[PDB]
Amino acid sequence: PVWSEPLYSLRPEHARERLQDDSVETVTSIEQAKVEEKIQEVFSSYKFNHLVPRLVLQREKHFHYLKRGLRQLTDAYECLDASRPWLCYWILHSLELLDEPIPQIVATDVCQFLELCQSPDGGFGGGPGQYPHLAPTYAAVNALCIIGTEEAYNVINREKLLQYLYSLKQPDGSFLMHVGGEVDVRSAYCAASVASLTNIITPDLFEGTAEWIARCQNWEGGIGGVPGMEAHGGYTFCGLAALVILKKERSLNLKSLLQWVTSRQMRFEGGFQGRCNKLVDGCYSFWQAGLLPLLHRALHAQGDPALSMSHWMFHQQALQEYILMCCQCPAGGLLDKPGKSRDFYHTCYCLSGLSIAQHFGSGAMLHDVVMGVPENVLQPTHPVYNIGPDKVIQATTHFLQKPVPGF
Amino acid sequence: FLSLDSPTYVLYRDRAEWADIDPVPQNDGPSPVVQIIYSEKFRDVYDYFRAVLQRDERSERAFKLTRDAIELNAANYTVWHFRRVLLRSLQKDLQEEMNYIIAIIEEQPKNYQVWHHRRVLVEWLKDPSQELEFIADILNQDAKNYHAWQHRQWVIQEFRLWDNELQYVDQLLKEDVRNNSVWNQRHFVISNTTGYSDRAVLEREVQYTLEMIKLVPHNESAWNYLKGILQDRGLSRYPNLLNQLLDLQPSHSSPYLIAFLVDIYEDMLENQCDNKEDILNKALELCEILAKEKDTIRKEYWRYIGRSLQSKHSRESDIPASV
Ligand SMILES: CCCC[C@H]1CN(c2cccc(OC(F)(F)F)c2)C(=O)CN1Cc1cncn1Cc1ccc(Br)cc1
Ligand SMILES: CC(C)=CCC/C(C)=C/CC/C(C)=C/COP(=O)(O)OP(=O)(O)O
Ligand SMILES: [Zn+2]
Repeated sequence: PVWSEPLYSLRPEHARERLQDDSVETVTSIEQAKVEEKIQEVFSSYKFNHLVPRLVLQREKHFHYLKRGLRQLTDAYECLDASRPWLCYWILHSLELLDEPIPQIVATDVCQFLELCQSPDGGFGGGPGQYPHLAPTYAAVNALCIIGTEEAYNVINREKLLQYLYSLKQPDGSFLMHVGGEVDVRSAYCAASVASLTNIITPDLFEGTAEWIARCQNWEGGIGGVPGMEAHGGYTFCGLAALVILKKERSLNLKSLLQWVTSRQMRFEGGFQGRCNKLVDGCYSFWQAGLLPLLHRALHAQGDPALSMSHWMFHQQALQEYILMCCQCPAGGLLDKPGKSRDFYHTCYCLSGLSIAQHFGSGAMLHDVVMGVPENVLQPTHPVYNIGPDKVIQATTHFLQKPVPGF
Repeated sequence: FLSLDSPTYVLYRDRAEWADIDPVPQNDGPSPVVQIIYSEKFRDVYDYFRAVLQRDERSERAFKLTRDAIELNAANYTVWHFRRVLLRSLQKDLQEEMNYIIAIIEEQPKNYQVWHHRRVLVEWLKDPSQELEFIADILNQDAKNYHAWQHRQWVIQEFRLWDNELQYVDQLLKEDVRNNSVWNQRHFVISNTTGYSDRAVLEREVQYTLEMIKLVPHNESAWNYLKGILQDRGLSRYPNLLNQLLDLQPSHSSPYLIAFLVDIYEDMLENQCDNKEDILNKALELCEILAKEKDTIRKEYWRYIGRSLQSKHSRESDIPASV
């Protein structure tokens, strides 16, 4: 009807979803209310200005921001000087989602740079001359598969990369992030991602890894960084994505995990929190909502007959609403929440989540949902590697025509 | 010594005691990608760091240089590895190194390497005697700092420091009953000390959590805790719990109580309860109340649950097709 509001965040009922603090004020509730107050200004801004809402993804603005950062960053990024393959992966993957070609001159310069970040003893480091580390190693292998040229694939020293991985493997089944480093579930995801993309998985590489990851699922149904720690979206994506790679998702209690992640969507704001009783953040649009296609595929692999054949099990509309209305910066780039500044990290994962929420697919069943103008539609992303599905196929098909090192 | 923020700080290229060393520029290649336009101070420190690292110079001046490098980027794990090499080679006082790390964590506590380094010191010294109080200070400024709580769990478990943690837990729930890290810490302490299989502890914990729910009925952490400690034995193995929650329905209701009732029903149906079809209808009704009115953000979830329940617990579900 004509009194009907199509935007979920703007309906009158939606006011009822505001925080109920039971007249018990604590820091958690105060901080939650402050965000809901700021978000409500965003939602009401159309009404108060007497405009009709248009939800427009500022493609041209983000492209300019991405295109330039791929070449040069301000000293604001000194804090990421040991994460430069990450900057490569985030920017390349945002451009990919925005369906922006990667010039063959940019592709080869990236290849030359990650080559300089590669360690003579396997793995990649956060920059040239740095020691290797599983996190810049996962990012470099991803960025190299996004380029996906013959040149890009050959940067990877597969023989040494497998040597590096073995040197971090722990007896309880976990991995170190780097030599002398810490152990948490990020290393399991990082190791399995590069190892499966490049085809270097051996029969004993991940012995006991599935079992270690499962010990990280706690009483909440999510996954903590190490056994006993609070469940978090980033660790839970890492933990479940790693098991999907290892074909061991059934090690987890998938029901209590599904129940956990769907409760991390915020009834008012529409995006996701990283953990119970914390604040909404646009980057969990990927880390949390990305967990639902992985869950969908696992339960469908067990013949769960009740699965939807058209939607993920979260509020896809509400999440696109939050990203489009709240996480876009008018100069380009996306961001955490209104009032925070932009950065390539949130740019990558706000758009990765937007893409997840836009595209459902389980076999031949495809169904898209594009809030706002139809040009907002992004390229699909693969929910295990968060690189374009075409790039995963192209990379694995390439590396499967090599032998696993040592045969 | 000269602190990185000192007004009289001088660049390393201007220091006479560094004149023998040639700095090493970053090897970024002929046409760089993602090139950061470093400040003078930053590029200066890391040019000289690259040099000592390339030599493997295990000198006192190098040890002081890694302090400056760490303050400019405390996520540089390479600089941290070298600092630990120098700590052992130069035989540095590790309590003086602990005074350093308590300070660095104070100023940048949201970072992986600072906390890992503290853990290595504690293992080297085999001395946890400062940990619980220091962590308590970090938590007094951010009661939800993930690395702080991870570090606290390691110290407690590795040095068997369980004695006073449930009391610390109780203090922080008093301060913020919505602090989900504290509910998790509460489950950690019990899981490793008495366990929840002791019937008195479990009862005490359920009584405690209900008392909390009664006070802040929309606090989701108390609800998740209550489900977590009971879901392992099976929510239907506690017959009284259902009626007790229904007794909160009028004056303490939330979507969290509605959802718990669906959870009890789901498990009752999975355990072949009496009035099977009656229970299935109560559950299906709550799923639609939650999907349509009470918890609409999760409509795809509650609808999926309603289909799951119908799929395997309807009276027709066990019945052959030909019937
Ligand atoms: C422009 C800087 C972005 C900071 C962001 C990303 N970030 C990071 C740095 C290098 C690699 C990497 O890997 C990746 F991308 F996460 F996979 C992540 C950090 O360290 C801090 N973060 C702060 C943040 C923002 N929103 C939630 N948080 C908490 C958080 C904690 C740990 C992780 Br780990 C990820 C997130
Ligand atoms: C390498 C890889 C795949 C990484 C993904 C993992 C990821 C996003 C992890 C988050 C880990 C963490 C300490 C979060 C808490 O930060 P916070 O407390 O500052 O933020 P919060 O309040 O939102 O939890
Ligand atoms: Zn974020």
